[PDB]
Amino acid sequence: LSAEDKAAVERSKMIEKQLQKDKQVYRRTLRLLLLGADNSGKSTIVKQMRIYHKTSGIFETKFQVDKVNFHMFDVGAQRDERRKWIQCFNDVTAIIFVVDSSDYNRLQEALNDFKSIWNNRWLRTISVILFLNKQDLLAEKVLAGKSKIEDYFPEFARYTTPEDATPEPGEDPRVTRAKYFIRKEFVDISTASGDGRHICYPHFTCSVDTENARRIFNDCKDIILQMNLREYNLV
Amino acid sequence: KRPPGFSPF
Amino acid sequence: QARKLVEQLKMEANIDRIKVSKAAADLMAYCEAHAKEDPLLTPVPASENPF
Amino acid sequence: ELDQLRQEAEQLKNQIRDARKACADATLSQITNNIDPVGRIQMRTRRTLRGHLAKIYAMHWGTDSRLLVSASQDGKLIIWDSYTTNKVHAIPLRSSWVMTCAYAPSGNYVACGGLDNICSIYNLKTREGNVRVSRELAGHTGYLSCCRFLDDNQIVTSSGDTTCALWDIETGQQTTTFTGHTGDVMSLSLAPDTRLFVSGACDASAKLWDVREGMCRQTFTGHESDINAICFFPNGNAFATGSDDATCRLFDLRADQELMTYSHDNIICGITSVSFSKSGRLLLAGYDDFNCNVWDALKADRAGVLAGHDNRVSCLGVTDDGMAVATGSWDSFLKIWN
Amino acid sequence: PEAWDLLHRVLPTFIISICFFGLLGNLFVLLVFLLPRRQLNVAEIYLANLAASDLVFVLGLPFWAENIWNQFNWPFGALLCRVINGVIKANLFISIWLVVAISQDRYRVLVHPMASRRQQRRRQARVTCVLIWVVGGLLSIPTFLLRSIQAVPDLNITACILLLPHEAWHFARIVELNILGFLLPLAAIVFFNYHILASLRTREEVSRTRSKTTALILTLVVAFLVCWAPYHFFAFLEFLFQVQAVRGCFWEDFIDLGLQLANFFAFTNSSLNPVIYVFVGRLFRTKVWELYKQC
Repeated sequence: LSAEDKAAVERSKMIEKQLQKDKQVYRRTLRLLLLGADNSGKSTIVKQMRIYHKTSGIFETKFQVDKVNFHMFDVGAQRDERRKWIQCFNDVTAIIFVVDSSDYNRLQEALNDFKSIWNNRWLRTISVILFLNKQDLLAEKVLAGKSKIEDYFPEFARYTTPEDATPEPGEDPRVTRAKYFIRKEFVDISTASGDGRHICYPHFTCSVDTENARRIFNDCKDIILQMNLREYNLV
Repeated sequence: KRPPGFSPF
Repeated sequence: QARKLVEQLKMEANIDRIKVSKAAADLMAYCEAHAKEDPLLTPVPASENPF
Repeated sequence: ELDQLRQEAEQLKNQIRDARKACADATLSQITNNIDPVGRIQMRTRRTLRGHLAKIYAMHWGTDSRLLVSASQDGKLIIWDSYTTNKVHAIPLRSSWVMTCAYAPSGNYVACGGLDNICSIYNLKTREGNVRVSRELAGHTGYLSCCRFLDDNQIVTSSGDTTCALWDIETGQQTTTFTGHTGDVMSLSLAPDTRLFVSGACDASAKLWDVREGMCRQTFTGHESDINAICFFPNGNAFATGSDDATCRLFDLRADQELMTYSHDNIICGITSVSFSKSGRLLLAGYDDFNCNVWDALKADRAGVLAGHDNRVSCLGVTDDGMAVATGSWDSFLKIWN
Repeated sequence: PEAWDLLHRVLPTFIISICFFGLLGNLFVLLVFLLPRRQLNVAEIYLANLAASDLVFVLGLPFWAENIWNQFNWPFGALLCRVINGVIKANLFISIWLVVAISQDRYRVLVHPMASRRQQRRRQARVTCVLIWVVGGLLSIPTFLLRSIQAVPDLNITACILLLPHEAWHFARIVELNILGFLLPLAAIVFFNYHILASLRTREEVSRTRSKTTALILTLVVAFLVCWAPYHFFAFLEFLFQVQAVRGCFWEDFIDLGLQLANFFAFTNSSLNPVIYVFVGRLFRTKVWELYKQC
């Protein structure tokens, strides 16, 4: 056993010790991918969450909730053919999909984009947190705008609200019916292809609202719980 | 009365 | 766009070419010439294999 | 106006196809009725490397056939002594989402990049005795799918941005850009003479490039779906294309035609990666099956299966001496076979 | 009494059947985990330890079947009399406390999914399971020491029995066997599985706005009671008879028969635990399917 070979093994063991440190960081950090059209408040979500705390192709924002560290990855200056780079993210704890609920013209395209995410072979085990963003703009538009969702989704004229939650600062049932119809369309797409291997967690949000970090934490907690159930053979 | 221990445990 | 595309295809139309039989035979002749060289094809003796 | 150029392009495409079939006098599979098959390749896991915390995306053997690089989603770039399994270096990357790495022919440098659009070059031979980033090349508008060194001062790169580029590493700038593709470029291999390289892309085509000219010399179109992987056949006159839709195809430049497709009804998964044994006879391919399986390019039929992994084989490299093949997979173990 | 003749006739078949199903189930568990040798989940660490414990647990049954055939006239040596009943009391403790350890880890993992993400569970898992194997070995030493072959003159047989040297050892036996073996781990299992089931009820309540697991979690407690309460009940009646708090021909007939039936019925645990803790899970079933895909 040469002293040079000993030196090599010593260097190797030093590196293995460093990787042993780094294993803990990687297992403790939860990784998230943002997806969303430019219409979505995605950029304002990362801005607000960073405040809460070049052509570079990816932006990591790092934030912490209840001593859990989240790395949230956002993707920019990539070509629009998502089909290949999305394969990287099969490990991520959750996707966050964020939608401009108020741009009815773009909302059907966002529904198609969500269907494309939810059905993707590599993502058939990744739960999707869904932020129906710009909810206040949707409220304003439904209250006072001439545009009616029935102009774009004719099923809305048939649709009537379920037994439903509404804010304690109440809202017009028209806003609730619109809100829930949009959620119904996304959840419907989610349930049509699901095996229950992955789950859609819809929320209504505003980019400004500080509750997005908490929502993301609670839904990551549920996703990790479902993984733990499957690991313990309990589902 | 059979002795104690007549069974496996 | 296409004015550049036809300029490329002009370069690819005028390329030099050989019969595919000759290419295939040269490719197999290469393989045969090195057929004793590569351990994955002809496994080396364990005295020489470092793995 | 433009329809006249589109018609001229269609006419030239028909003339080229005519020339392709006019070359296709006899196929390799029939010509090799004169020669024996390889038979069963009983490859076995001589060594297993188990340091990476998460899936491997890429590898490169050192030219010494001794060291190898491996890059993983955890953001580690590890240099392994394959003989001892000693971790010679572990390099923390500036971005976790690496997708490609390369080892310089001298071993003075290692490179990697990915969704950062940046090719990071790390010096392994510093006066400081540690590994540090020498330069970061930042000209691509899309993820780096592959990069490989021509020289200690020159690196070629390919990207989701539908272009390839050749860099001067001292200058930090693109000396040439290769632009005739029409979808995400997935893979590169330099020719042995290093005077050419081939790129494959999501457009289901492959293109040959001259690094001294920037011109696309040749385009090949046989695949029905997105192409994930390229390797030059060791003679530099042919290359294998691994694609989605479960097929390998071999092209020869001088033929301008697909010589063979390697396929089987049992395989549904796309090809992740390809490489050749030093003789070129074995073509080795990684698959989504969590399995990689080994092909004889002359018989056009599979001659062995490795099956050592449990999540898809992402990358596959054969030593420059051919003494081993290594396979990285999504399962973070990296296995060495002989 | 006729009942003893019937027992001698039939009970070896019941014992051999429980042995067979126990071996089959626990070997299947151990194979489907350990065949892909190189790695296991933290859950699979506990589950493999449990399957091994239940394997070694039923491994002693054929000797007892071939003891009840031969009418309790113990055929084997005095050393095998010490060793078999030693490994059977050891693996009683090890199996039961491993289902405790599972229920504890499962509580940490489902009621605190984030903290159990940060905590270094895999070390605590290996340490806990091997510590349980050790302490269950040590708690069996009294059986290795006190189990001995003696003549039983009322029956004209030599039987492998506890030669309890003083009546204090009846209190020690009943305290260790009922309280440690049944009663403390029952209380722990019910505590953990209650906090689990309450948390999963809360999760279902919120999830419904936008029951297999509850059935399994209750099936753990039901199976544990069904296997272990009958024996420890009869063992308690035996201890009461040794105190003469109960006394008479009825009681001694009832206790002595029931101890046999309940004891060998308790080995059903080695058969049920692979089913309940492993085979019902979708993950395990896919792990079977994919190792059928690599025959």
